[PDB]
Formats: sequence, structure tokens, C-alpha cells
Amino acid sequence: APAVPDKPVEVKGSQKTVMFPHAPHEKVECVTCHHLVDGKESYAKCGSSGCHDDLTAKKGEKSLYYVVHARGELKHTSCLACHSKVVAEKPELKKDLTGCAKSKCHP
Ligand code: HEC
Ligand code: HEC
Ligand code: HEC
Ligand code: HEC
Repeated sequence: APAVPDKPVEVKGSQKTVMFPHAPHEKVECVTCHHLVDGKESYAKCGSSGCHDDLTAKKGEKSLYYVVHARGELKHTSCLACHSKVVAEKPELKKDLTGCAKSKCHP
């Protein structure tokens, strides 16, 4: 597959941009986030046209916000869904991984 980015990359929303760092996720399988689409591999941007291209709505499969922040039952793992579990085991990282403000995602 392509080489994983070695510097934080930009995850553009409609107003905010959150930097995503691959290094701390080196042990997570690529497919967990870059999930298969139509049975095929894809490393395209999450908010690509035809993917999670609704950058303003809070819900719906097309909502980038939803695929990122939902803790609900999803077809794939969201950032918050996994972070909740990590935080359950490492409570000292609650603010860093799940905070809406002053977190590692939203400083
Ligand atoms: C606490 C539970 C949080 C609240 C409430 C919000 N976030 Fe986040 N967030 C993250 C990413 C990767 C993005 C960019 C992609 C996108 O969702 O569009 C954002 C963006 C926002 C936004 C603005 C949405 C927009 O610009 O269209 C809002 C209002 C927002 N977030 C609220 C990632 C993360 C993250 C990293 C794991 C955490 C802990 C949070 N966000 C927490 C919250
Ligand atoms: C979730 C925790 C992830 C894991 C595990 C991996 N990647 Fe990733 N990657 C993820 C995001 C949120 C982003 C930003 C996409 C965006 O919306 O901008 C990326 C980006 C990439 C890219 C660059 C594509 C691009 O954004 O233009 C590549 C080439 C990439 N990721 C590769 C990759 C590989 C090979 C992985 C496993 C070793 C891998 N990623 C894991 C989220 C996640
Ligand atoms: C288009 C080629 C896509 C890219 C690139 C990414 N996603 Fe996706 N995602 C896409 C579809 C067609 C679907 C529906 C389910 C399916 O697998 O066919 C999804 C689903 C998700 C989900 C679950 C959403 C739900 O409502 O259950 C999540 C959590 C999700 N996608 C996350 C995600 C992330 C973080 C991506 C970037 C690394 C990403 N997707 C890329 C289509 C596409
Ligand atoms: C589990 C399968 C994960 C998914 C999906 C996402 N993240 Fe993650 N993240 C995970 C771990 C194991 C860690 C490290 C915790 C530790 O023990 O130290 C992280 C860390 C981050 C961080 C913090 C890095 C730092 O600055 O210290 C960020 C900012 C982060 N993760 C972002 C992020 C985003 C935006 C995701 C969705 C695209 C995402 N993570 C998914 C585990 C998992």
C-alpha cells in the first residue's frame, strides 16, 4: 500500500482542521480507518467526493463529523469510538483523546 504519512496530516472539516498523526496508530491496522469500499482497498481522503463529503451535517453516513465523533454503533471504527476504549484503560488520557476543547485534536 502507499507509505503511511510520516508527519501529521490535515483532516479538513467545513470550518475546523484537525491534524491527524499516524505514528501513535502504528499498531492499528490500516484497514481499521482506511476501510474497504465496494470490497476494494482505498486510502483516499475520508471527505472525498462520493465518500464522507458532507462536511456540515452532524449525522448520516455522508457526514465526516459523524464518522469521526460518533460513539454509536457504526459499520467501521470512528476516532471517538476507539478513543473511548483507550481512555477506559488509560484514564489519564481522557482529556487528550476525547476532549472537545484543550484535547490533542482540538488544542
Ligand atoms: C467532543 C466530543 C468534541 C466535539 C463536540 C467536537 N470534536 Fe472534533 N474533530 C475531529 C476531526 C478529525 C475533525 C475534522 C473533520 C470533521 O469532523 O469535519 C473535527 C472537527 C470538529 C468540529 C467542526 C466540524 C467542521 O469543521 O465541519 C466540531 C464542531 C467538533 N469537531 C466538535 C476530531 C476530534 C478528536 C480527535 C480524536 C476529538 C477528541 C474531538 N474531535 C472532539 C470533539
Ligand atoms: C486511523 C487511526 C488511521 C490509521 C490506523 C491509518 N490511517 Fe492513514 N489516514 C487516516 C486519516 C484520518 C487520514 C487523513 C485523511 C483525510 O481526510 O485527510 C489518513 C491519511 C493517510 C494517507 C494520505 C491520504 C491523504 O489524506 O491524502 C495515506 C497514504 C495513509 N493514511 C496511509 C495509511 C497506511 C498505509 C496505514 C497503515 C500502515 C494507515 N494510513 C493507517 C487515518 C488512519
Ligand atoms: C469513499 C471511497 C470512502 C472513503 C475514502 C472512506 N469512506 Fe468511510 N464509508 C464509505 C461508505 C460507502 C461507507 C458505508 C459502509 C460501507 O463500508 O460501505 C462508509 C462507512 C464508514 C463508517 C461507518 C459509518 C456508519 O454510518 O456506520 C465510518 C466510521 C467511516 N466510513 C470512516 C471513514 C474514515 C475515518 C475514513 C478515512 C480514513 C473513511 N471512512 C474513508 C466510503 C468511504
Ligand atoms: C483505535 C483503533 C484508534 C482509532 C480508530 C483512532 N485512534 Fe487515535 N489513538 C489511538 C491510540 C492507541 C493512541 C495513543 C494513546 C496512548 O496510549 O498514548 C491514539 C492517539 C491519538 C492522538 C494523540 C497523539 C498525541 O498527540 O499524543 C490523536 C491526536 C489521535 N489519536 C487522533 C485520532 C483521530 C483524529 C482519529 C480518527 C481519524 C483516531 N485518532 C482514531 C487509537 C485510535
